[PDB]
Amino acid sequence: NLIETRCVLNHHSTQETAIGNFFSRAGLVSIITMPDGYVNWDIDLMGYAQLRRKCELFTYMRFDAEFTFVVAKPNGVLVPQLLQYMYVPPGAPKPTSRDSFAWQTATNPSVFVKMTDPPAQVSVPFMSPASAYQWFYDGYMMGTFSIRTVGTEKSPHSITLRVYMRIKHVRAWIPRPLRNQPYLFKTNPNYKGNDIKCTSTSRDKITT
Amino acid sequence: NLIETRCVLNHHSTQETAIGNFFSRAGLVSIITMPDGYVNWDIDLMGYAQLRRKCELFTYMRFDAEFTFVVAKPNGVLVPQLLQYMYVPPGAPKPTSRDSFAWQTATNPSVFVKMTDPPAQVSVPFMSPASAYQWFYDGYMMGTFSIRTVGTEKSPHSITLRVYMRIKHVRAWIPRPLRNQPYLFKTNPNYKGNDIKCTSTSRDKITT
Amino acid sequence: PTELKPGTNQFLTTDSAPILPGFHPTPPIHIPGEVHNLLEICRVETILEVNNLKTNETTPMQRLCFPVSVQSKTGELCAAFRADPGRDGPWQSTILGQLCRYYTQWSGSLEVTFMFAGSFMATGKMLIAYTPPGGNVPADRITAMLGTHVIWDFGLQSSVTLVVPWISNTHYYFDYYTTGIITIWYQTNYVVPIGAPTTAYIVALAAAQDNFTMKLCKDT
Amino acid sequence: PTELKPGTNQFLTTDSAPILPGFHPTPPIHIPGEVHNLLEICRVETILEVNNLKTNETTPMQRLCFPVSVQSKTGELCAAFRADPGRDGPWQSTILGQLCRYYTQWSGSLEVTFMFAGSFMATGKMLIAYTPPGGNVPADRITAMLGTHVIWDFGLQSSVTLVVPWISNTHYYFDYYTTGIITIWYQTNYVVPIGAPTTAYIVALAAAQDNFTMKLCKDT
Amino acid sequence: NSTITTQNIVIAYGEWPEYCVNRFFTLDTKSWAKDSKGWYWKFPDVLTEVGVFGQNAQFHYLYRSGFCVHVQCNASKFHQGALLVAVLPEYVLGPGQVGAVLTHPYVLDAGIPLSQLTVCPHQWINLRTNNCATIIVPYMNTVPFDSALNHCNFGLLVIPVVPLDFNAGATSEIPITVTIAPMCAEFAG
Repeated sequence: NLIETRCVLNHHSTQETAIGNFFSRAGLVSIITMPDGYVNWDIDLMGYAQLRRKCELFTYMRFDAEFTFVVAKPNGVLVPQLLQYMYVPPGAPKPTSRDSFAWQTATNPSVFVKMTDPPAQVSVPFMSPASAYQWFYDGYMMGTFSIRTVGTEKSPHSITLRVYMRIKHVRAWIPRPLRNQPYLFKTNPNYKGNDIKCTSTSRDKITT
Repeated sequence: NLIETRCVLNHHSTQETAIGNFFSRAGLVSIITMPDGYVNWDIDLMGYAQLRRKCELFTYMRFDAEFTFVVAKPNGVLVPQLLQYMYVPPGAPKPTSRDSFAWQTATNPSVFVKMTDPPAQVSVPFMSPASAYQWFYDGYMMGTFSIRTVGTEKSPHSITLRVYMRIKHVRAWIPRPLRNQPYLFKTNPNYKGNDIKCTSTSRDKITT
Repeated sequence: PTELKPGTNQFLTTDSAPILPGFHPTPPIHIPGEVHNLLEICRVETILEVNNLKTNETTPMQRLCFPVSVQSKTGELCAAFRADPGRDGPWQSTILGQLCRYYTQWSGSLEVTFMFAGSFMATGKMLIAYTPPGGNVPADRITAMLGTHVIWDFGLQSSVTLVVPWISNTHYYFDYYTTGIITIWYQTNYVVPIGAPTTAYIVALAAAQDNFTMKLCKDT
Repeated sequence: PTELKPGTNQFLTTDSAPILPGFHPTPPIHIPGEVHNLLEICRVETILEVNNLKTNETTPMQRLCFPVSVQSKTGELCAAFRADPGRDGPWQSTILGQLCRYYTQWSGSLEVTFMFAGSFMATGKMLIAYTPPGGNVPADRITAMLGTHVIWDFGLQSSVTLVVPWISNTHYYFDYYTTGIITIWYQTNYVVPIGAPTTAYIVALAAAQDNFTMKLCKDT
Repeated sequence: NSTITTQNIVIAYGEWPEYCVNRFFTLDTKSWAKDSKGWYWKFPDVLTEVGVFGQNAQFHYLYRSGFCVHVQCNASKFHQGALLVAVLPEYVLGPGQVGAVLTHPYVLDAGIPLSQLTVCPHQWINLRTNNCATIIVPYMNTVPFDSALNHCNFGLLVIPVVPLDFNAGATSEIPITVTIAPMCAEFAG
């Protein structure tokens, strides 16, 4: 129910419609829970729907990442417990067992933090062999995160952690029309052909 | 199963094939467990196999070290407990009892850290009497680490700790062919003479 | 000798050590069509969806243009809508309307471009009137003429642009919107010689002007 | 007055107080043969292992050279392999192939040097052809000649070098490899006067060029 | 060699083709009817089995070129209608030289609305005023060179936004002609 009063007469700053601010805010990308200790994730942007639509406005993007792992027991409480977060570059072996040699390899960086410390923070640079990422390939990855509780024992504490993404130094190319249909798969842009949702709403008559 | 597409046309930076980067990454060297309190270790590089092959490519090497002791109970959990890490130079008496005079000698540096603190970090300089280390002597050490729980009591907590090595200021001389046979002993380069593993794989015919 | 102040050991989402210090990323190359600001996107013509009738949902391809016919007398209203990019309605189908949902407050001037898509052997006259914000929809052609209007005829020119002076918003579930109403009037009946089709169509395009600007961000 | 930021009290393996401040290490001396970069190692000829047949595993000393005989007619293929230092096969036996396993991506140009090891009183002609990447192995000598080729004869010169223009890789368990195929053709039959041996051998050496370069590291 | 006759050009993103077989290839004429939905072509697929350009593209490994597309429609003064000609880099669906036909033109068969297609380099064809539309497309890819057998850079779209209408008695099949001229083509096979 719109109203008429309280008009605005001054122009706002244009620095805040820039491409950097449009992606500056950091948001959740995944939720990881551990009731097998490996929970190996996979860095991606086509995860939560609201980020797969704002990022598909362009075709080529180049940026960095900045993670933050907030980890606690399911009911909030924190306990003294050591943790290991492992990063697997695009082309390194992926862990398959809790006691595999990947957990002890040296070329894969890792961070060891207890629960009581402030959440760990890690920045990931641009890694694609090409000049920039592309969300649309007409022809015919960023890495891997593995989380494990350190120790040959079995940790008697359920683990739930959330990963947050921040995007820095964003460059975009070739703007593309925004998607207006529900998503079906995380890889290809398919749509339900049985029905088509009109972009706009509907009214009774063109004159009303 | 190789494929043909997605060729690369640009040359990469040569600064990252340098000798420093080849050893810059830090990796595990040993795992120490304590269910007698002394667990006196011995600093070495011919430990885990994957580091004994990358380091034997050269003959003379000179560098420093930077340790980091991550210590926790076998099942991850951390408890308040004081610890003592002792370094024995090459030529100082080695502890033989939990209550020996070595633990109280003054010329051997030590660090006292509880579990809850971030892992202790210690840098060890170049100590060999010669100009550089050598992995191959045709004729006929770096120190000693001792770990003990401080106190005349008996600590009721199992101790498991892992030691990580980083290498700084690396210089190499006289490159040597890489080893291609399984290792037998940690001191001499022996091989199983009953069979010899060919360096390359095998195919059916020279033309196929 | 420092003492920690309140605000330590806290994670603020709107506030790092690199993981691969020895990694050199691939140098960038020149790719045409770089976007430096979202405003350069909002300043392109896009097709308005004015004929958004209830019966057109089955066949949405007919929603992009509204018809003009020979069976209409002179003076009757043809179409009417308000200039509200943020709200629902015809403006939901434009890039400006789609990008207006990601921001809370915006202000500036818009522009609307119409296009005739009839036969070459066809002429007439049509009236475009913009009621200033706060007023009512005009009751008749003689009342709409007194306001701001342009006499658009398709006997000589096939396109015309109309400029909205100023709009603004302040989202709060209600918003303080100051917008006008755009009405299309039949100045003269659609005349046409023999052999040519009797009905035509009009395409409406809209885009922002130079002085458009948005404020605090949201998520749709 | 400072507040700690997120990322404290964490141990990053890719990120100290000296333990003996009063220790003075032994000053270095001049030792010949210092290596400043791994590329100076990859730029030396090494023996390729082309004759890697299944029956040669018992006696590996015969795998370093492939034979040329008098019982072979003109025109038939002698040997064939692709230029893939990273993958398994003949290139596993070279320093370049061994050092390629420690890195993910690499690109550059290679060079292959052949060497004749027959008797002095022996002459002939041999064809070396390099099929560009993406093509098929040549079906016959007349098809291989049309491409890039060098006519190597051992009547005057006993060695010849062939230059591969460009190769690249991007390891992912598969990799995007763009490589050609090197084939050795019998231009003329091995001729030899009386008294000399009837069979000879060829040694193949390979090394990288100036513009070779590698990327992100791994562990074999 | 081939010469065409023609009497407002648009340059995609304001960049001329520039280095890091030059003739007028004329494709087949598509028939526009009262119930047609649209057509689209993929580049450089449409010139893979055609003449010297296709002969060179099917052998050389690396490839890079611009394009110059010329689309014209022949109609009398008694037909009415409108067309939307626009390129779309990295067109992913949800064909060959003869082209294909769209099935859901409102969503471009890719889930994106047609009304916002004008953000891409586009030109309006209106049978009332003009019968020509030329677009200059530079090379748009993340690598300087790429193969021409699998990757399709961009796809051209022709959509009848305003359906064709006429009185009974005239020709019901209005032709549509597409003309193609590569600019600054390189091969490094």
